[PDB]
Order: sequence, then C-alpha cells, then structure tokens
Amino acid sequence: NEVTLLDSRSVQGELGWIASPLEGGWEEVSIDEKNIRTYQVCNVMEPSQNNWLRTDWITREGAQRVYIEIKFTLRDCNSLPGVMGTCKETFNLYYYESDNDKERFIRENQFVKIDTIAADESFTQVDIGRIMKLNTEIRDVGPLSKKGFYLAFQDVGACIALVSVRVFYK
Repeated sequence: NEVTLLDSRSVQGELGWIASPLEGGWEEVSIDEKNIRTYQVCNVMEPSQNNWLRTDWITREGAQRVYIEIKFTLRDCNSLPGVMGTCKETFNLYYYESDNDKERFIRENQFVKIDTIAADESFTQVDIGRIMKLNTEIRDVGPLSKKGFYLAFQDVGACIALVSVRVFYK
C-alpha cells in the first residue's frame, strides 16, 4: 500500500531543513533515554509572527498523489501566562513543486497552501508529561506534475512541536 518518500523520525544525520527566520523562530529541539528530535516555535507573545520551515527536496517517484502525515503537540493558549490577543492554536501547511532538487531559495509566496491545521488535543499547565495528546493530521496534495517538491510549515503565533513528518504515496 504505502510507499514512504520521507520520514523525519528515521533521518540519520542532519535534516537539512531551512528556517526563515534562521533564528528565534523554528528551532531544532532535542529532548532521549527512556522518556528525540523536534522542531519547535513558541513566540506566542510576539505580534505578527511569520516563521517558516521547509523540508529539503522530496522526489515524488512518479506518483500523481502523495500524502502528508504530521504528528505534533501544541500548547493551549489558555495555558500560556501573559498571552494577549496574539496567540494561535493552528499552523499552516504548504508545498512547492519543482524539478530543481537543489533549489537555492524559495520565497514564502512561491509555496501553495494545503490547509490550516488544528490540534484535536492541546497541552495545559495540568499536564506533566503525555503521548495521549500527540496529534496526527493527514493531508494529501492533488495532480502532481514536477519531479519533486518542498513541504513547508508556517507558524503564525502558536506554541508547537513538530514531532514527525512523513510523506508517502499509495
């Protein structure tokens, strides 16, 4: 059934993921023995956030339709002390087709939006851990035509940890 083109969890060395801004936005965060890589961002105080993070080049292997499965956790705005009218609880998924497996720089506006993505469950001040709150959202993208493509995630003001990104086709 499912042929995996990408699996963030199982990546050996560096992910090679680009982050715009390079600092202060999407940061790689590790947390190991009996208790792991994650990308996070939590500028729920700051106004007009626009933090992107994009994968490296993903071949599509001649598949007309590929799926994107993301697992992530996210902190209930109600539970972040100090938060104003700025804090969000969703984040955006984008994609960009291309044949250039070695693209130099992809402006934000070159990407197509796939969906806004929301948490079925969120963290609070009560939680101590809680894989029970590990969200898993799956999206797919329509008639593909180039050799491969770049996924992208756009935080607009939430407190989020991406836990796993996996791209496959059926």
